[PDB]
Amino acid sequence: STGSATTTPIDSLDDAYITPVQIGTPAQTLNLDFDTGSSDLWVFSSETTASEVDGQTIYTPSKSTTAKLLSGATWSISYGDGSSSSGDVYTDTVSVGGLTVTGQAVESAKKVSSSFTEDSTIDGLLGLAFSTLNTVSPTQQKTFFDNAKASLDSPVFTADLGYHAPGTYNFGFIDTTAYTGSITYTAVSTKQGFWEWTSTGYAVGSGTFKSTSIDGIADTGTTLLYLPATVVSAYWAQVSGAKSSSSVGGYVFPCSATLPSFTFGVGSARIVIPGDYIDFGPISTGSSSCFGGIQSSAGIGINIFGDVALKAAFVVFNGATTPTLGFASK
Repeated sequence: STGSATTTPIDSLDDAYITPVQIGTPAQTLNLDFDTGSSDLWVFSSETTASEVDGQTIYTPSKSTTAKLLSGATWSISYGDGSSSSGDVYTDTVSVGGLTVTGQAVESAKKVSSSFTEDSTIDGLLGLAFSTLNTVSPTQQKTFFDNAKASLDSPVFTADLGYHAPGTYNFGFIDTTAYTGSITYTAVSTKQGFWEWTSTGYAVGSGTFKSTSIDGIADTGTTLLYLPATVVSAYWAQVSGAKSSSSVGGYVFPCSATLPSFTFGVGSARIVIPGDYIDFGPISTGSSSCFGGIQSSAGIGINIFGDVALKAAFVVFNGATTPTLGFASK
């Protein structure tokens, strides 16, 4: 089997991407944030505290002939941006782009933090990290990908995120028309539950490539690219007027500045992030000061190849017995 679904930016900055997911019988379509940095599929629902629901589409398990309550099960998650959600657990039929999993754990939110409430466009998350990070208790549940794996033509999914445009999540096959050149594959560590890998270095604009190991995770659920402070300083030093602002919370630059590209290494291959991708617009409405798309990971505890990086590539998440990541230009 395979599946193919279009993923769409939630706003003009590519702050996140949403993908329609069919849940239950008859289908209830919710727009979920596919997150390769977490492992819970959770949704706004008929059970979510009413005051915490503001425009999202909710899952109503009582209207689904295939929903089943997982007795006694609870879940609770906290994300790196400090947002959180929690509730109880159903299993139901879940389809993504034509690919159907029966008995998928669908985590129903009883509570969500304000950032979720305030974001009307995201109806929940669908985690695609390794199932070891799933927060369901007393018994951890498997991700959509993990449940689908054995059925897939090939045990893979691919992320083809768009720059200010829609893109594609495919399951079970590699679309050889979706990228230029070849895919370079690189080893993954699952020790922390993430798609963790080691980049082979970076370049700033037309500068020479610096060979250096950068451990990090491929995370579709993070907006920006977070790298060591040394690397990030090297980049912004090449932008006239750029500075790190503690009040704003990161590197900012004159909106009229021309940004250099940023290259990261995948083995002996190179992915180039165009300068434009690194502009996340005014720090506040009407400002001539803009927020940078490359920021320091210092304080996060991990480097994160988020959407700014991933959208410059066609990315293969290879869930074979020994997992790997593949990157191609496109």
